Amino acid sequence: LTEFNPNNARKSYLFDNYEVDPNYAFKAMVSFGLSNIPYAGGFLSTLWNIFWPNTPNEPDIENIWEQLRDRIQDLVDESIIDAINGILDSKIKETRDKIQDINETIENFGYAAAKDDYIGLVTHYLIGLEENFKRELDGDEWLGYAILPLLATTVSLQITYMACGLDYKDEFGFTDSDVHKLTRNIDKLYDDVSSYITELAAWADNDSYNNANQDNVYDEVMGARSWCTVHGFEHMLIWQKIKELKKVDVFVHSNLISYSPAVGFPSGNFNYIATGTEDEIPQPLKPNMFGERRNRIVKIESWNSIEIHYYNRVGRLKLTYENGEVVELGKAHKYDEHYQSIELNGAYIKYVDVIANGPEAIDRIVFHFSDDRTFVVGENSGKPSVRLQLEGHFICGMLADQEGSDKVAAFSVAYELFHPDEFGT
Repeated sequence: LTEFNPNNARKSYLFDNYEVDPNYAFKAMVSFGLSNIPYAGGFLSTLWNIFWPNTPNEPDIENIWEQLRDRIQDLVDESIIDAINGILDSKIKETRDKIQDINETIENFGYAAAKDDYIGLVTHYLIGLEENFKRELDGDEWLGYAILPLLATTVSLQITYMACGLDYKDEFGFTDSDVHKLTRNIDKLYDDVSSYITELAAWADNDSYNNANQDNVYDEVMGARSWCTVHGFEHMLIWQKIKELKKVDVFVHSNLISYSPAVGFPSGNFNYIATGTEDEIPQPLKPNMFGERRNRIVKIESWNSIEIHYYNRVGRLKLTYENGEVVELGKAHKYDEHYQSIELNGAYIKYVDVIANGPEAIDRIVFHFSDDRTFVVGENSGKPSVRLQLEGHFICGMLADQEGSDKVAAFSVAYELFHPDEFGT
């Protein structure tokens, strides 16, 4: 759709090397089961403290929407950000305050006493609230993509607060009719928004590709995919469970995979993954399913490369998974050296730091694990490091290409949402 579009000047699908996810606690806490969270109170209070984080006395912390606004400002002009701020300072802030008021009534008078104000919350604040962050899906959907995280956050608020009325139906004193109206509102919102996000993601898959070149097609397409996963499908997975179970108190173990930008020199092998479908991305980048969860790396082995201009670089890597598979990243070369191995022993990879330098080398990769340990491959030949990290997510896969050489020339990682069932609360 070629027309007047004042937003396309800042179009970029690149995923930041260090990317944020202000919804990570929402995701992890709701997906654990709100009743399973140690030390937590009633669901409407737990959820309020997630959307509007606060610590008693002092720090005023940005709420989830505001944190997302800070990220989105790189994608859109000041006028879009002003419009966003307008909605946050009005519609969202008033909803914050209404919920706080309900929680006070719950605490001081009980759930039945709060019924009217809860019904008011749903009918005057929540229903329709998602429309503030939707656009027309007309083939010029960049702005819709950019504000997706705001939409997702909002739908997460609506669906969870609506569902609370189901869990607490007896406490509030709802009738079967009241119940059926809330259930219908969840159903309808879920069905509408899941379709919307699915279509948006498909448009973005194609638009990112259309505007890319060989040097950046991995970063563009995998970036589009990752943004839609983190700020769209990861929310949808939770909303779907709530729709299916007709309660807010649910258990969800996320198997969705997102992707870092690549480091290093352009790779045909990386591009082949980007230009194929997400369904067919294999190990080592994307972990297989292993029953109801993803296949875990249990061991990393590495070799440094042949010395190049006084420094050994990253030679190759080898992953071992819990299902027993052993996967090579790069093949062996005659002057590989400095063999190392590390057992994860139940820890996860929190982030990596990567240094690239000539000649078409990944100089050094540092893995940082959850149990404080580190694993260092290669050597710094005198360049800065780039961190690959996604807030609230751990590294579940990775990819290397030696590009016909004796050392790794391109490297990237993949992410998955933190799992308290696997790693603790």
